[PDB]
Amino acid sequence: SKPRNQNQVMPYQNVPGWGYSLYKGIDMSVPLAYDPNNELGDLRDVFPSA
Amino acid sequence: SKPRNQNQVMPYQNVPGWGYSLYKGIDMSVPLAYDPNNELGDLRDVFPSAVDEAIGYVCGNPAIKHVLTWSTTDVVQNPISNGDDWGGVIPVGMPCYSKTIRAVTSKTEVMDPAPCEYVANLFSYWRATMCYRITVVKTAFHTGRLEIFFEPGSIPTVRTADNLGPDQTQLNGTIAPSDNNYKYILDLTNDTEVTIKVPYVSNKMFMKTVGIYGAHDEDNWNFDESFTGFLCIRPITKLMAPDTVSQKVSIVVWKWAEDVVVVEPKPLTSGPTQVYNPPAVARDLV
Amino acid sequence: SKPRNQNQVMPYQNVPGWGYSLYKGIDMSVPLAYDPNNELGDLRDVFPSAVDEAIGYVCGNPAIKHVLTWSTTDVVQNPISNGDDWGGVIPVGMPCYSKTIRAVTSKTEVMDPAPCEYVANLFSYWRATMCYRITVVKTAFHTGRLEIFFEPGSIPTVRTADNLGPDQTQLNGTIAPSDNNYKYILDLTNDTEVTIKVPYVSNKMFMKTVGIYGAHDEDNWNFDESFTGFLCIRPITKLMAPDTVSQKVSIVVWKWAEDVVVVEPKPLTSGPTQVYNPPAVARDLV
Amino acid sequence: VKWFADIVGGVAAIFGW
Amino acid sequence: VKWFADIVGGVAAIFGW
Amino acid sequence: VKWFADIVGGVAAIFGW
Amino acid sequence: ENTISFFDSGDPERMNNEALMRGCGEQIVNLRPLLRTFRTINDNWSLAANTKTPITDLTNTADAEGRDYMSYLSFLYRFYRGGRRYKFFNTTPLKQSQTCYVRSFLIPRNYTADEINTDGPSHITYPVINPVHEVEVPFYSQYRKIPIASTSDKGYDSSLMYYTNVGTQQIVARAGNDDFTFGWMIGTPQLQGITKEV
Amino acid sequence: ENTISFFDSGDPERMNNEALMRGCGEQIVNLRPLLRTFRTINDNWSLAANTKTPITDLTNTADAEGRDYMSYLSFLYRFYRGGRRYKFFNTTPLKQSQTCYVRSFLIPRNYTADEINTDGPSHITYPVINPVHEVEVPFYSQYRKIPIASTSDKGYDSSLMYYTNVGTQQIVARAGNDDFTFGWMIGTPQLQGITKEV
Amino acid sequence: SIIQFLQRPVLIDNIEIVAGTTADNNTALSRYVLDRTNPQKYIKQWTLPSTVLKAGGKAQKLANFKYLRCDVQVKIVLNANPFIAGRLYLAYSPYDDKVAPERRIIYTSRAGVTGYPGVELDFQLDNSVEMTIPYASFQEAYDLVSGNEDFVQLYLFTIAPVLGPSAESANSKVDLSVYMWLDNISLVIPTYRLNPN
Repeated sequence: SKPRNQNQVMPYQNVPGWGYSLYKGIDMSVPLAYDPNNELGDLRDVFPSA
Repeated sequence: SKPRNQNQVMPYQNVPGWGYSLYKGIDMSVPLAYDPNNELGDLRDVFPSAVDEAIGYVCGNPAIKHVLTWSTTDVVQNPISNGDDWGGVIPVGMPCYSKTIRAVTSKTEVMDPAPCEYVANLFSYWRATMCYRITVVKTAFHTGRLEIFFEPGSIPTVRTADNLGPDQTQLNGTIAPSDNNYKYILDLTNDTEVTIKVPYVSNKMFMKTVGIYGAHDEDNWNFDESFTGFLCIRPITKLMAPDTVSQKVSIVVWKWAEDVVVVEPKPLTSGPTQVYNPPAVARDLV
Repeated sequence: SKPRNQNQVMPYQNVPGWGYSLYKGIDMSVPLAYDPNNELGDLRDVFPSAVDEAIGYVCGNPAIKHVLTWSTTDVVQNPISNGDDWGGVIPVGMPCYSKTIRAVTSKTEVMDPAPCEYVANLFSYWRATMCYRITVVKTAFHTGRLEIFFEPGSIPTVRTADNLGPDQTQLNGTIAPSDNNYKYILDLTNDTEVTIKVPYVSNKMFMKTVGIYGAHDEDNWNFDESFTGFLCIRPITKLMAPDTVSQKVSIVVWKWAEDVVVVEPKPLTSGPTQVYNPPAVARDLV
Repeated sequence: VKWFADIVGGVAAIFGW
Repeated sequence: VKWFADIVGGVAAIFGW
Repeated sequence: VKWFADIVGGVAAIFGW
Repeated sequence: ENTISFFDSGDPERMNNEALMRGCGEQIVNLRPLLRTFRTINDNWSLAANTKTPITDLTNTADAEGRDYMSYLSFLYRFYRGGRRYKFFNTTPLKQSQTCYVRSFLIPRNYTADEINTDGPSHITYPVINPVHEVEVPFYSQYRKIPIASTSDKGYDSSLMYYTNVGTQQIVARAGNDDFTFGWMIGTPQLQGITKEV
Repeated sequence: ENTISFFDSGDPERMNNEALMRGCGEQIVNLRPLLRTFRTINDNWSLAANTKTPITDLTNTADAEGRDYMSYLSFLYRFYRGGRRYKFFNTTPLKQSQTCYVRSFLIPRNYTADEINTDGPSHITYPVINPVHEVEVPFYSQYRKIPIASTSDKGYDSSLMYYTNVGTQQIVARAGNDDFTFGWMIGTPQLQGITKEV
Repeated sequence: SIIQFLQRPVLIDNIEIVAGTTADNNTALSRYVLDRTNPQKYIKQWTLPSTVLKAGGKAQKLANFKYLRCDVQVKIVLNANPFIAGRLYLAYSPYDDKVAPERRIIYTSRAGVTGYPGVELDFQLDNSVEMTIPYASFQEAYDLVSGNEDFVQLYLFTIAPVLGPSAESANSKVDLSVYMWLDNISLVIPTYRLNPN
């Protein structure tokens, strides 16, 4: 009905940034709205650029 | 030969329990042996059960509530106040409805519950059909048509200053008769044993389980909400039995619920559960 | 028999929330029962709805804003100042535009919003088409050609020291006529009910939702930006009705938006939402 | 319907595991 | 296009789940 | 039956690994 | 019933569904999700020590101002069928050596914490280690639904019975459970805004 | 044996199995799962320092009041075949610089902690870092089952021998191990409730 | 044959309202409501469903019964002269008599009020209308022996006051008629306790 945890211990080095000067990675940041999936368009008619 | 970690940061809210009142999950607990896999057998020959610990097995277990003596002076269409304090009426529902007062004053309360009542005192709301075994103890001579009728909702009762009980005046064959009320007219010639099965019907889906707990003159409210209604026995005929034998018989009413279900464990009792521990001396306090 | 951990170190930034204002994610919360899987039904027979809580269901819900009385003295091509404080004009847009002042001085403000307006006060920007139900209350005798015309952008208005309202002089049949303006000439012989559908057009994609909030002589700015334009009724003909009956009729203008959408919840109101609680006494403060 | 899927399969959880 | 993929499939999230 | 499944397969755990 | 339309605008659900990818990362079409987003009601709620204090004693001067959505939207409707996740953050000056173990319980709504046996499900979090408390009180009433705010609620639903051991100041937030919606639709209230003494 | 039925009610296991999705997120059909849910018995249990204190010395004035389920239900039955997970939280004013290392051991039930070599399996948790202690004492007796509470238990089962190094106050909770049930079924006790001095 | 007496209409009140007046039959939905001393003046609050049962002689039927689940119907008949023109709004708000005033249909604006579920009503086009007010209770079913927890208030409200000739000499009045019955009926439980009211 309810077992124990046949798992291990997960090490953890408290380090908030682990990347704040590099250009790719899960940011651990927070967006201020409902959905974190607020991703915009591919710049169609947004301004005259290739 | 050795790379870095192309991983992310894993948030963590230090919270040891995250579930200590619920009934499934990795416990984060510790067993005191080598292997955490110490899991035992399926209860073969361990003790004589099919499955014991199935509310349908306990609420399907019968238990007397109170005996009622019916003498041949008790008049037709008037309930039986002889044999208990509940006038012969019986508030239907899983929660408990009886309690007396033990004194030195102190005046603590005491109950007399059955399993069907022993559980609901452990929870908050309830829903279940009930089953009442009615057994008359008599010879083949004691004869009389006995009427058992149901009435939904609150009751004409007497709101005592500390306890609670019924009102016998409002039940005569004129005030609340049993023609416009579900009925059963048991004969006592030879067919005696009965087992009434009452489904659950009420305006509100579930019902509380305090019943008579903390009930008295003023705070009778949850009681009026913790019982869909009540059965009420009322003789159709005065007990017919010659003086050659007893001029009174006895009735027994068991209790057990089927199709039962409950909702939440934290009971609505004013205070927690403090089971009565029969004291050292009759006077000694608790 | 027992190995070491050929694992890595898992970074961890202690942060309990990581989402408390957004609408999806593992909550790290706790339910107070056995099973966290207590999930209820799909609302069958729970209450009479198809789907109630669909902005198209509320912004598709109509609500009056103000009635306008049109007597046969009001002159052609001059709006109707009789029946409200908005001269017969109606700033189109989801946000609210009306507010009065309750006094002891204190001079708090009070509104009169509709759902189409009740929502946008909960958000920041907006985009939506509107739908105005125009119903004239009259007999089959009260006759007259009534013109309804749209004008985009700001308005000739009167910037009162505490409140805000329109300007009737700049709307005569000469200053801003309705030939070079979207138009509808409703006849009143027998065809009365109307439902104008205004799409959304403006130089800027969305529009704020303060409307008249904190609006007064000086700080009328967001108001001028929170409304794409305005409709303005102006009779083509003086109300034609004999003295045998009323020499004035009444007009009602509902409101509900279709194709609606919004952007961000934190509203641009100077302060938070403090709904008006009708006080104990007319004088008692809030 | 989740718990109503387990109560009908009589899975080993409800009985106390 | 993500949220525009869910709004078009009418997934059970947008409605409050 | 778990540990009774390993004790019968003579897995490499019971012997101290 | 003549209904006309202006501007011959193209498919409105062609510009907006386009004009959110230019302006709005999020594409909101429901309204219920608001009740899944915690936005605060109080900011101090200075509490007292070793006094189990219910929450109804707070959230009665909470559904009268609309400082959140779970109240502002209430007026629109009358009923509800779900649980109210209550998240509690700390701000108390706990620069001390004592051990705060703020504890939560379950109490029926409109019960006064004095007529209760405080047992059953619970929770305990330590602000010194975790300045939050994020219970998810479910809907354990016995009725299909419930009026939003009446005076006849002598146990028709469940509540919190927030307990503590110290004199504390808390931040609060409440949205609603994954199955928390409202019932009928009705009209709208009246709103007051800024006030200007004189 | 005539048994009748009223109300011609439809399938009861059609309304409830429906009338829990309207009222109850959870759908309880067993009873054993209660023994997997920790609900507390004590709330202070002020302990003493550097004195390994057994637990039976506590849980003897615990299975006499029913303040939990593992006792309230005991009366219903007589036997048991499983281990009792004991979770211990801290509330002590540890605003100090000392290092608490509350330690647990294993002792046979009804042994008094003085006639023991305190070795073997153990556990150590630090309240300053983790104000809990969540051991899962298994069932290492030598008998098929065990009477719930008799006086002949001179080592017929295992227990805790909770050890500490400081004067502490603890919260406690106990449910039972994943294989903790009861034996026979029997009747019911008598209950006392509220008392009214006069 | 057992219920259909319920599903058989009944006349509640025959109303009349005249031109020129300035009373409860007028003052159509004050744009604002600042004070509870000057709320929106109604016409006839019906605290359904009770007022239905206690009339039309249906109570004698509902006797010896306990629980009820019924959605009520309505039929408004109106007969005024062409020389009149006005508009009203009927609306129903459940528990409006058992809830804090800040939410009641009363102590609330015209916009919100007319936003309450109901219908408009003209004296020339929509001469007669109907409505289906559903089972608005929140419990298993409504009780009858109690007859105290009426779970709805049927508020009538006006939009435009009566309008007639300038002379308005006592012939510029109108007249109403309300009828009510019940649908989706359910009589379930017997008893002997009868609501004497």
